[PDB]
Amino acid sequence: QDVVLGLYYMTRDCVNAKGEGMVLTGPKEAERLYRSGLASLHARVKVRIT
Amino acid sequence: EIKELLKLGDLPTSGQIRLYDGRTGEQFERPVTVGYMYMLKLNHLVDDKM
Amino acid sequence: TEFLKPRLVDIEQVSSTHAKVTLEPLERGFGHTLGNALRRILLSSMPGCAVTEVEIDGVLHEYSTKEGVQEDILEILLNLKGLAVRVQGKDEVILTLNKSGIGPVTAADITHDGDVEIVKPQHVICHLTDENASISMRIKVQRGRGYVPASTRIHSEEDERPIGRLLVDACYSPVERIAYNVEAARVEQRTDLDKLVIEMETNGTIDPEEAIRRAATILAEQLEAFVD
Amino acid sequence: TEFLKPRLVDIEQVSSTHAKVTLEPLERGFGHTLGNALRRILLSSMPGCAVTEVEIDGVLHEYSTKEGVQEDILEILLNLKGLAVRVQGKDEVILTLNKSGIGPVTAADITHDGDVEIVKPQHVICHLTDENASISMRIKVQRGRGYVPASTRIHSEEDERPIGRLLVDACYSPVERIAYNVEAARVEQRTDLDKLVIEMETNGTIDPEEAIRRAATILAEQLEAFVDLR
Amino acid sequence: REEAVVWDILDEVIREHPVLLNRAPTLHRLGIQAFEPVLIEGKAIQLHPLV
Amino acid sequence: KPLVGTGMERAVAVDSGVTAVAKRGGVVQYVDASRIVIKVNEDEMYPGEAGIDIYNLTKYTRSNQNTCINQMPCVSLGEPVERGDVLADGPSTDLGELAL
Amino acid sequence: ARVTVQDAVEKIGNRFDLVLVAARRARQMQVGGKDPLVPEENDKTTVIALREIEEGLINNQILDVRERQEQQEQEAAELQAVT
Amino acid sequence: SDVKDSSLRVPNGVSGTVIDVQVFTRDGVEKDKRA
RNA sequence: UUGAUUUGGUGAGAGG
Repeated sequence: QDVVLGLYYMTRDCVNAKGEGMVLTGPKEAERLYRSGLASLHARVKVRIT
Repeated sequence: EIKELLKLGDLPTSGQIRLYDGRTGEQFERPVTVGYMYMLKLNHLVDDKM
Repeated sequence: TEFLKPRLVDIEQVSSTHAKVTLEPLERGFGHTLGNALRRILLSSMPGCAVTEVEIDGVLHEYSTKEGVQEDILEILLNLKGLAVRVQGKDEVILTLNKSGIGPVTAADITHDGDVEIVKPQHVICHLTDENASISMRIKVQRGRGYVPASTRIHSEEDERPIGRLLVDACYSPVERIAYNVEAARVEQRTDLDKLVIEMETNGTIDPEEAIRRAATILAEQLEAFVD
Repeated sequence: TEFLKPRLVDIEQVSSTHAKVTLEPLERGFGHTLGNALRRILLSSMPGCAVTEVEIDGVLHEYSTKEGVQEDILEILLNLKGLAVRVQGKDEVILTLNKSGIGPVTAADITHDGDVEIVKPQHVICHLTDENASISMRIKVQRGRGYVPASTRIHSEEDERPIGRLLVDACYSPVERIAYNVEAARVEQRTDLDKLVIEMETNGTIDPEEAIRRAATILAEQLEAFVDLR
Repeated sequence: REEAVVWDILDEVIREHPVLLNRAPTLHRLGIQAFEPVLIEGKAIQLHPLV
Repeated sequence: KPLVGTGMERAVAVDSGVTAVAKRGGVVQYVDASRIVIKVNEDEMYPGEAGIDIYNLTKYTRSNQNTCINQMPCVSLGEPVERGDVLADGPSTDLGELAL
Repeated sequence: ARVTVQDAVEKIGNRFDLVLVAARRARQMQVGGKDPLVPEENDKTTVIALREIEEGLINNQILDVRERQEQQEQEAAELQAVT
Repeated sequence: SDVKDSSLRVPNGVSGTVIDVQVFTRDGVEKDKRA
């Protein structure tokens, strides 16, 4: 119950947030942009995943 | 009347205050509900069951 | 009124760019203090240098396309951002790379001065389809601290740069990921203590313990004023 | 490395207990780091003196009652657990409270020694109603940190004490509430600097610049394990 | 008496020794599962949430 | 004292005999270490049997569920009380209300 | 250390015979006389047994071969000590 | 030797303070001369 | 060879 709420709030999206439509060189700096305070947890973004 | 009484006190009308985290010092997104609930201690104590 | 000093018990060196500093034991609710302080300093305050601006011929903005390459210029921007360079003496060095022929272009192909060097020469830049394709980019390297992205970079700039200059996110701080846990250790009477497990993965140009020691002495010299 | 160093520039006392303090200048991003670290340390690990053993004459256990008073003995032990004492030289002192006559027993009636200072002269303890009633308690004030309770201090105590000494729980920490704010600093040539406005709320016994100095020394000596060894 | 040396003995008898946790109305076989103990300051069984 | 109550706390805390509801109104003498002593106003006071009411407080004792039933005086010395008013707060009561 | 026994179940494919083979081995290490075929990380005889199973050097056939070898060693010891 | 220990003790796990001792014992309980 | 009694059974109430 708690963990599906944490995931459903995490992997979602909104039509404008901090860092809308910026491009990221990996998931590591995705978490680094979430922690430093430069993007939001749900902000649509092109990443490069492997 | 709950909203009007929350306006007599200087509290926010929604009943919800933004709360920071004691661990990380940074704000919880999406403001949370804080209030006073009258909580009771029932007589099912754990060092009568262990 | 005496506090528990720890011993650094483990550096499980997984790779040359990986570490796990198991650390025990601390006072109750001190692992989160040390871990969060080091994490915020290592994310947004640690000094270092990387690529900020690049001028490429054949392009006019970030959504054009040069010939002879499989990848596009967003991919060359991203693979440029992934490059880890170190500058010793100066702090604003412009570099230029030229490549022609059938084959990929790597980091060792660049023209370097005496003050700069590449920590990963086999890090790929792009690939080239045509032997007649002659790629050219003027790679500028500043030096700052932490992280500044191209979005607020283009919001903060106002001077009209010449057409062909490309902005990239400036990964100044050399760490890529730091994330810890706090576990629970035991001194023989009190079970309330807690053990730190700091994980760290960086790029080249540094050794994770050197980054940890740098952040720790940054915070100690920051707090050096009003102590006894 | 273009960093700076902060100083305690202005220390305003809003009252004797609730008192703010500035910090200036902090670097960019450091404000929430130092504020949260000083919050965690200043709430967990400060030294303050508190009541530990209460010795009333003619009272065996704490669940009895006494002649001539209002509050019962558990009420007296709670009102003594709230006490705020500030010793200077020793680390373990014994006070004395003796009073007869109809009227309330303030904290200002304790026959103080020279190096103890009771900073709440309106702290009520008892309500003596009979004029032939008396009360003579002998308090014991240790000094430590954190929270050490009666159950753990039931066998921990080594010095074999005699029977008849009521054990009061020890709330040692004199900091009760602390909030920090990261404003925008007014620097005449820099705009990317900030100030830290720590708003303490003490027990009245601790001096705020001394508390901040001790918390800073605690943080520096904890980080020396990172600095020196690896 | 519970002296200071039997807790190291206890952490050396626990280590790789599973226990059967069992909720009182066991209906199917997933209501008896074996765990490894981790010692708790407390008086309550801490049980992993997914389980 | 429940901040959000229904107002039926008063009737339950009085009507269950765990609080020492005053039988005859008046003032107070308040020896109280042992018993509340209430001087009675003259209108509620009988002609013979001059009379002042001495309430017994039941201190720390065993309930049927091993909890502690205990009464504490909630009136001071020299303070007017009326008939039907409460004097000693029982277990789980706060000034005549019901504080579970 | 040990979390799952899945490789040991792979190499003795019955999942009910794993318990019997590792119990025979852990009784050879507990009472037992014998010393393990694997480095021990302060694991108990259960985890050392299953950890021997996972790397494919103890099964039912190896234990019966070793017990025939010990029976032949006791036979040769009895014959060479008496005669 | 054949003597034993039925002496009512405190149950396992509980603490506390003896708040009251009642004794309407077999007309004779007095130990020394306390009765 | 160094020590002891509820389970038994009923009724009532409670927890998950």
